[PDB]
Amino acid sequence: VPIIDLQQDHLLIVQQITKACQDFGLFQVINHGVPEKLMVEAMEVYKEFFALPAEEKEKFQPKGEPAKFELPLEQKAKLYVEGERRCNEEFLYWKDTLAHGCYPLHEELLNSWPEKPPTYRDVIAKYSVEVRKLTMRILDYICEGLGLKLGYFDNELTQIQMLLANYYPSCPDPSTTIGSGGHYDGNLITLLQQDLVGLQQLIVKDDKWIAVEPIPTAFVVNLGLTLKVMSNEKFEGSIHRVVTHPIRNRISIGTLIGPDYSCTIEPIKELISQENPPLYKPYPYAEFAEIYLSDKSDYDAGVKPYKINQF
Ligand SMILES: O=C(O)CCC(=O)C(=O)O
Ligand code: NA
Ligand code: NI
Ligand SMILES: [Sr+2]
Ligand SMILES: [Sr+2]
Repeated sequence: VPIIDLQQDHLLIVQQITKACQDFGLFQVINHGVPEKLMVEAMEVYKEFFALPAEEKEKFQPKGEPAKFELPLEQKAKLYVEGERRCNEEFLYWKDTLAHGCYPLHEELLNSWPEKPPTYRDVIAKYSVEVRKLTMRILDYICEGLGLKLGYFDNELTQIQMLLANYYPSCPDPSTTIGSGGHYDGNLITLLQQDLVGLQQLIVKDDKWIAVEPIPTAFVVNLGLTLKVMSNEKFEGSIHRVVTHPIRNRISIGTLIGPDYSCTIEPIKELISQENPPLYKPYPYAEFAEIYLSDKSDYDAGVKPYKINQF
């Protein structure tokens, strides 16, 4: 798993990011310019949030129950559950996610965010601005690696910025060791902050799941299915999963950037050529999203209906 220092020479960064995108669809970045103090404060906010009493968490349960990952995927803050498991043949546990949009930060959106812990809005608004800035920088390195003009993705293709704070209860003897099953992210690009082992990447060419080392001040970058399609498979998407920790409750902070639901997705036209014919026909992001969220029969079930020029 490449670890890319963003204070190296510009051209080296472009070259290393491009190779990682071609080879794996996942890499880590260090010396990335986001304040370490802000990364630590954001993790502390989520530790404090997930430790709040059940009565506080009811504020994020629409109509009194957790949300599910199904359309419409709203931007107002909600608690989501998934993946029920049995621990020690005794207690049930699940994967909890607090998720909300971040951009644009409309007053109506901000007022859906937690107000306890009391530093939530200040810390997480600052965090979201910094992580978006880093994401857009990485997308520009990707533009240069693909041969596209800088700023290609600075439009409706990055209109949605979802923050997903995941909480994985520990279990030493779980019904299943996987707390989050293997998936591609459906969006364009994701930045993930972690501080505890559990994230693994599927090396498809080697049919092997390998650890993504936790570096608490780094960001893990993983390319989503939308970028796999837009790059016409010149870049890989990342298939990744999370293993429940035996001892510690694990928290990760994901920033998932991607298109609006009114967007049409297709391979970037300027890169298509006679020897690089399009491998997907254009499709509505919202129709893709419905399939992506519903059909788990294959990792790329969401885009299978749109594949073309298959040989
Ligand atoms: O918890 C993690 O490290 C991964 C989270 C993830 O893959 C997701 O939310 O899409
Ligand atoms: Na625990
Ligand atoms: Ni993911
Ligand atoms: Sr409830
Ligand atoms: Sr092998």
